Amino acid sequence: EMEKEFEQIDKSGSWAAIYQDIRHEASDFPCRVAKLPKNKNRNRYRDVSPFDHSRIKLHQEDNDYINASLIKMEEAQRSYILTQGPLPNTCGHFWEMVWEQKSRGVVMLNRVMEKGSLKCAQYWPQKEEKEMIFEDTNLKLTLISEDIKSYYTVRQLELENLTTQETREILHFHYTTWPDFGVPESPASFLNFLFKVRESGSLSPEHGPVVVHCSAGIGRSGTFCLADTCLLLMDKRKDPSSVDIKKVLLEMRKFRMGLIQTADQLRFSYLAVIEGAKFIMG
Ligand SMILES: CC(=O)N[C@@H](Cc1ccc(N(C(=O)C(=O)O)c2ccccc2C(=O)O)c2ccccc12)C(=O)NCCCCCOc1cc2ccccc2cc1C(=O)O
Repeated sequence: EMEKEFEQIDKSGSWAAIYQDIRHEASDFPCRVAKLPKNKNRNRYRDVSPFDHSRIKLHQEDNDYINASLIKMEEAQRSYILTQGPLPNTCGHFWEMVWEQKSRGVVMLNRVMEKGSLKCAQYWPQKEEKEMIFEDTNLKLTLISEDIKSYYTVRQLELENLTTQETREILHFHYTTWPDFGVPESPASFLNFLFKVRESGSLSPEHGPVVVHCSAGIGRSGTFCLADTCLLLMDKRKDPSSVDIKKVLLEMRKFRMGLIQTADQLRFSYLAVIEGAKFIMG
């Protein structure tokens, strides 16, 4: 089971210990392309890189690098592209990735500014009349509309390939209330956020994988993906309680390092899943 496991671990202050076990067991692969000197300014944090085997390649011939990994979950049949919050000089690359990968949705779990510093570039337009043009990748982005709510905001965007003049709609799911420190007391609003993302069909097979990111695209992003996959797995198995979340996290870490950066996020993950399963069946 996982239900009682949460009990044991929790009422034992075992979280910190487990997390470390995960860190210790996590896969270790080569990020050669990421550490090349010419890509130094394409990475936000020197200690957060994409494994070469699962990195996303840009379809340009100049430099196909971008700090982004493709988490491909075989059993749950779900794919996600986890990436770092774009840099002032990687916004064009970011949107080129969304286009080429035919993604339908972008999931953002942080604010442009947190703790007095920038955690992600303002990669999308804030006003309908002020559109953005990424000259280096020949892309145009326009804010069609947005729906601001209590703990999150959904925006409808129109991304256009200036080269072919082809337009495509993209949904921006911005969770705007993640706390300054630690994690949310309740996974409620986070769960509702995920469901809203599911409802849009952005996580579905007829589209390219969703693009998820916070600042490094491993911590909060990890909780998002992890919860989604674990929930989905519970929908597919005869015995839903057999879903071992550690096992799943470790499987995802084969595609990107660091997913879930603190014991808190690990606990929070357990919570959202557990509670999420309840809500679905009522
Ligand atoms: C130079 C510098 O400042 N680096 C920062 C970069 C950074 C990462 C995560 C954040 N975050 C996120 O959610 C996010 O944006 O993702 C948070 C982290 C902690 C708490 C809260 C948050 C939050 O935003 O809510 C950040 C938030 C703000 C600023 C910087 C954030 C950092 O902390 N590095 C530590 C190591 C992690 C990177 C690989 O780990 C590994 C690599 C391995 C490789 C191989 C094998 C085992 C390995 C094991 C590990 C491991 O330790 O698990």
